[PDB]
Amino acid sequence: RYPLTFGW
Amino acid sequence: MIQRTPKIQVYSRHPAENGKSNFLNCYVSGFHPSDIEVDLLKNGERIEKVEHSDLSFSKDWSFYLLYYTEFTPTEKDEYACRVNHVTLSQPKIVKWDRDM
Amino acid sequence: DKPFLSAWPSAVVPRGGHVTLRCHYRHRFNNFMLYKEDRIHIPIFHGRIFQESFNMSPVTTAHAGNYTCRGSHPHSPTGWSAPSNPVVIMVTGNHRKPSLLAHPGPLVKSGERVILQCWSDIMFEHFFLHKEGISKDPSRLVGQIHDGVSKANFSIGPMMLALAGTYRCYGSVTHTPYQLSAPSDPLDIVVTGPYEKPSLSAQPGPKVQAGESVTLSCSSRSSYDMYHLSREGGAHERRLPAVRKVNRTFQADFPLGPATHGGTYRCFGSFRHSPYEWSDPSDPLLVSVT
Amino acid sequence: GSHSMRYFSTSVSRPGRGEPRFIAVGYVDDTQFVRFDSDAASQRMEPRAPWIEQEGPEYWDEETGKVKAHSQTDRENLRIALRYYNQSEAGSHTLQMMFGCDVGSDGRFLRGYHQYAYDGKDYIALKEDLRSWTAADMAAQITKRKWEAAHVAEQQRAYLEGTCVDGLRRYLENGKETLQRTDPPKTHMTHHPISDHEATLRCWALGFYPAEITLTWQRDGEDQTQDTELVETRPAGDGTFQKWAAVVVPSGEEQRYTCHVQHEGLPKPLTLRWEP
Ligand SMILES: *[C@@H]1O[C@H](CO)[C@@H](O)[C@H](O)[C@H]1NC(C)=O
Ligand SMILES: *[C@@H]1O[C@H](CO)[C@@H](O)[C@H](O)[C@H]1NC(C)=O
Ligand SMILES: *[C@@H]1O[C@H](CO)[C@@H](O)[C@H](O)[C@H]1NC(C)=O
Repeated sequence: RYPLTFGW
Repeated sequence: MIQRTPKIQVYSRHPAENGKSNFLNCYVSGFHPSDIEVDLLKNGERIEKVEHSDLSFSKDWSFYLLYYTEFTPTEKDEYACRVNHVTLSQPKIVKWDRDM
Repeated sequence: DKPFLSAWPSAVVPRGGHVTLRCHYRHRFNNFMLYKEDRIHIPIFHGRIFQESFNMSPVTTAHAGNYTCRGSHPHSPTGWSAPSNPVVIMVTGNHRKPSLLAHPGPLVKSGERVILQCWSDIMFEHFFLHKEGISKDPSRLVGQIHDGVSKANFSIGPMMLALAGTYRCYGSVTHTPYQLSAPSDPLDIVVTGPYEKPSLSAQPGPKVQAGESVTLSCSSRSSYDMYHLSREGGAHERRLPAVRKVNRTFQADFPLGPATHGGTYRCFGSFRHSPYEWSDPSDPLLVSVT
Repeated sequence: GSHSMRYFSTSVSRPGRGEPRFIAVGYVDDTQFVRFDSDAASQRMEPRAPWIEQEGPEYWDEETGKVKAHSQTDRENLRIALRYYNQSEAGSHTLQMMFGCDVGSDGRFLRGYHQYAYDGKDYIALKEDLRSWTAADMAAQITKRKWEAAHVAEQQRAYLEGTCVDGLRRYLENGKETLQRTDPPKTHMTHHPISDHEATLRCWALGFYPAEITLTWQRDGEDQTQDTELVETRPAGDGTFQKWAAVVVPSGEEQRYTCHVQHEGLPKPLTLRWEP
């Protein structure tokens, strides 16, 4: 399952 | 900027046996950045019918790619892989040594 | 196969400015010809081949158009490539600027929506909304006519960082669609969250007498680089750099001067090099004036 | 016994050569099972292994949503990195993300990973407790300060312990016959004369899964680990792997050297001797 991603 | 030149391996999927079908592989790895041009050659001519794996990388972040095509080896048909990268001034040609 | 057409530094260019079209094909910005889409299959400029780039400077209204390029392909059946991706050159500064305002406001919770309305007493056929700095073509809407004003509602959302920034909008009359108005006054759109809220306090405190001056202090345990103070309903927006205090709390002290009257205030934390994403709002604080 | 799931994603800027490109790929052990290509026509997470082709549309709908979200987040991240490093908008740059998990054959969590690189060197990484970040330079500590204020580690730790190790368990069951099989390496040896006093013994391992394998040469029973040449394990193309190791031997001393092959598919390690 593909994760959440967050901004730098 | 980090720039790694590709390691080149060209080889057959199965033990090469002349007149019987096989796949010719060219495995480029350990390079950065990711933009790269790989060609498989039969007697120095760019072979059509070439597929490649999806771009991935190893734990050191360097990329790797498999380029492959279906071929039938013969006694003096001579195969090679031609690779170009930002770290190479001219394309690098590694020949397929059947008998390595 | 097919070249990549690009405009530098942007396809939305003011009249008198400069823009450069480059047609990257076969690992080079090699020689190419250009095609506007009214004449798809014969090149503009009577077949002119461009050596490197096409620098249009200064930009005129004649440069406005929808372009495709073909790159030179010597060892090929026909001497040239397939058409490239299209690029629309939009020349601004040809009409009076319209108005741009956000509904309900320019501060948008993450994941929510906001309406950007452009209107004008000039009767435009199309309105264009454009965020500054991005090379995606501006969004076009048809201008609705209502009691002598042309207007259009742009829906922005659900809110993400890639959508925050400075927006301007433009108008075009019916027969020069690539000739755009002067840009409206810019409108900053800010996404709030999900960074933890700062705390907002007043010194001496929230009740002040008329003529007396109070200061508001924003504070957080998280290392915000700036703080933004917003009066509710007002356009009174300021920003102050955060300061590390004696514990590692980060703080900024906003003075308000002599209190003519006071409203409610909220404060947001923002980080360095990312000015359009703020923290969640502080708890509201009402300043009463006697 | 142990098993792992990993997602590798690459975002590349290329000003004047194309729009930013995002490629993501999913692996269970040494077997790829999904891919996403921002420049492909599909615009969807695609199956790349037979055992996951049978997930429901809601699976593909949901994975596509979050991988497209990732592909758009990391393309804004390229723009932010230019500001962090005061870099020209004209150069091309790379952003890499690695994420995944390990489980033992007991079935539950051993380790999770969530790390980033910028232009091929470490940027930020979630450390082993899944509660804090390691920032490689001053730019990544801005990202760390942001991610602390947003309570990101808490969310990624929950995903890791939950959705991720239990998706891994489902994949291991759905494809255990291919993922939990072990094909042993077929072996042989070649002999090449370098010189009048010099010879190259090469030992081959072909057709094995998984990719982990040990090739050791021994002369009269102790290792020559700095004298043997080892090549990188390469994919055969059919899901198996190949590798070889080579010694440079004084001519007439082939008798001395033995090659030793260990692999999970082998009941016992192989020790192989050369003859003309
Ligand atoms: C530009 O031309 C292409 C075809 O050449 C067309 O598909 C596209 O819609 C045009 N763009 C505008 C803004 O008219
Ligand atoms: C556009 O947005 C405004 C403000 O939210 C609203 O009053 C109006 O009904 C919307 N629609 C039109 C067609 O103006
Ligand atoms: C930390 O110290 C500062 C001194 O500048 C003080 O204003 C603040 O109240 C302290 N932190 C808390 C949580 O009170």
